[PDB]
Amino acid sequence: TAQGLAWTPVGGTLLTIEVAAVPGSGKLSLTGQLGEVMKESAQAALTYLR
Amino acid sequence: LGKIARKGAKFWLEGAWEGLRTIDASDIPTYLGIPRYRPDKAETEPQVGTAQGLAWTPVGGTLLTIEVAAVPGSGKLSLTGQLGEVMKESAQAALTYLRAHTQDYGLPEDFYNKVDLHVHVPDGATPKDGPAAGITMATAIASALSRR
Amino acid sequence: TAQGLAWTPVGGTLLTIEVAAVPGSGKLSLTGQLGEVMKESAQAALTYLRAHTQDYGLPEDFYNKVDLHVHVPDGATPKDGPAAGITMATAIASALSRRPARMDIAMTGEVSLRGKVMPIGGVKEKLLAAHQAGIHKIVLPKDNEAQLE
Amino acid sequence: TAQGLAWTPVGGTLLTIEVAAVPGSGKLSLTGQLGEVMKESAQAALTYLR
Repeated sequence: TAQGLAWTPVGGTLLTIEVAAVPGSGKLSLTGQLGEVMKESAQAALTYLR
Repeated sequence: LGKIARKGAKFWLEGAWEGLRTIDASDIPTYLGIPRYRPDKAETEPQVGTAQGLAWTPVGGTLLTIEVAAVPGSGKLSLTGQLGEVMKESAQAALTYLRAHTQDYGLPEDFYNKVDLHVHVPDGATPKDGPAAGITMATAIASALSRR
Repeated sequence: TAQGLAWTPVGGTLLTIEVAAVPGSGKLSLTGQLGEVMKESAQAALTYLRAHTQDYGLPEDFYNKVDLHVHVPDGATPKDGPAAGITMATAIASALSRRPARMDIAMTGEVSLRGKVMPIGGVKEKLLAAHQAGIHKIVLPKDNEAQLE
Repeated sequence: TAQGLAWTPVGGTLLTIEVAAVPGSGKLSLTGQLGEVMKESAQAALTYLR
């Protein structure tokens, strides 16, 4: 985990990042039912990692 | 307690055979109707499929038969019954650890795809905020997927 | 068809609970618009039905190819209480075989999602609610041991 | 047009309309002032589309 800071529409908080090292087939999902900008920010991260 | 008292009054009004009669267990269907439901399930028994969790419904702090079923299917989590998602994502958090611990607890190498999970929660919403018994269903999921 | 049973304030009779085993998308349908008594319990019964489908000749892709228009009459619950589970269980067991279920059997009960049949109440009105309407055969849950005591 | 005949309590009539043909989605809607048993029969008639 890192402690992600962001402006939720109810104010400020730390959206700390729980994250799983699940074996599988290489799929990426996300939760919170958030905007897709979250997903492609994750792909940007994952792109630098790869 | 009213019906108990009144049945005592009826059997006493036919004649006072004693100054003190004793009301005791299983002598209640002698005095009232059928045991209207089964008594407390503090014993139950090891059973494969689902769990029940500690919470507070707004009309009471009580358990909910959160059904989960280790059905062999296409691999999903079937919260059937329009259920609270906190059960959903807590269940993937559980099943996530289980996927990380599949070599630990006799689970198959793949079960996220090999079997579904037929989930049913008695309340459409959540009785208490947060998956107040997340580890309970986690345990049940592990037990059920372990075919135990 | 499994003629389920209800205790109604309009006459003691049987719920002609018909369930559709028709090829299609593979699903279950809302029929009496009830849900919390019939759809969830039918789903739970269907879970144990998904245990050992080929005991009964059931094509395993029924939820993949057979749509279920599963109809408890009186719309919603007539007894106001789950008393009619094993009913829809044996109904879909007969229907999904696409074979004639029997007749003159009006029945009761509540199955679980774990091959368990739970204990039920409201049974006196059901044992009554058969003899009002020309029936002398019901099915009862086993856990209700005190029900015939 | 179909002779869906329904006997009125007062007098007697042959219930029928002139019909369009404008298909597309399951919302044939009428403020027919229906009864409650006919209300639940209509709620059944919802899935009677299936």
